[PDB]
Amino acid sequence: FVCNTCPEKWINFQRKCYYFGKGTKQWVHARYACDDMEGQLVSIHSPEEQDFLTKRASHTGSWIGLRNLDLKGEFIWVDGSHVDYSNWAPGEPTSRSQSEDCVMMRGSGRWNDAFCDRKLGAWVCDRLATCTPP
Amino acid sequence: FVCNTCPEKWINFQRKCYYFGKGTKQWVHARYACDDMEGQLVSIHSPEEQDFLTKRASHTGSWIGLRNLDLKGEFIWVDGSHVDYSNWAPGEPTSRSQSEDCVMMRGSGRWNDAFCDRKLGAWVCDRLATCTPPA
Repeated sequence: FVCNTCPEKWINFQRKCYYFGKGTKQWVHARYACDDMEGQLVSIHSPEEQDFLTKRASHTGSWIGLRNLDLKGEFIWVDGSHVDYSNWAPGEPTSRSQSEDCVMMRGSGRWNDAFCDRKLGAWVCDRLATCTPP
Repeated sequence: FVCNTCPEKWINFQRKCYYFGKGTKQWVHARYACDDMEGQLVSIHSPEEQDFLTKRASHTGSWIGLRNLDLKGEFIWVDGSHVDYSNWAPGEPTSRSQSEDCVMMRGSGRWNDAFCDRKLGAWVCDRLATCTPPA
């Protein structure tokens, strides 16, 4: 199984597909937009994945699938994975809320916290690529 | 027999006639509107037919004659024909309904699923052109 097939308008990197969405959304609005396309807000687990994203990232900032929820007590991606790789901007993460912060990706690819009601013009989804039968 | 004759207010393409309706309608409202003009909600079976329609597609969306009834499983055109040609928008069909989904045509000509009770401002009917007897 080679797994590099992505739907129309999505872009492959490794075994995932990515969608670079545009339009003004608060974090959960973006979450729902990804859900509706059978994806999820992007999870980022390596510098090579980040570099792929940075090259294609909106200049005015994008939601990604990371949040710091007080119930978890740490940053967790939408898929439940924990932060291993990080690409925080200088001085980040800086909490906005003490209970519920969302994370955005700047045009530079660097991350910062935001209130989840922040309106951003872009958002990135991911999903698994489909596989070619052997 | 050459078949390119259409009734008043309809437009010929190939061996069919088309009516571009305007006015706010849910899918079955549009279905009935077409029936009442002795046509049916449009079926689309080639890139050339699609191109004809795209050039005339309402910018705010139009009902077409494709529907997924859980009881056939699949999308079927109103005339009973199956999908051979498709022009789904990216990511479509994405089922709206748990049971019965209707299809609309965007201004781009690409199709998307919708709840059948969505109100759209346009709809397209077709019928067969009548034929000139051999001379």
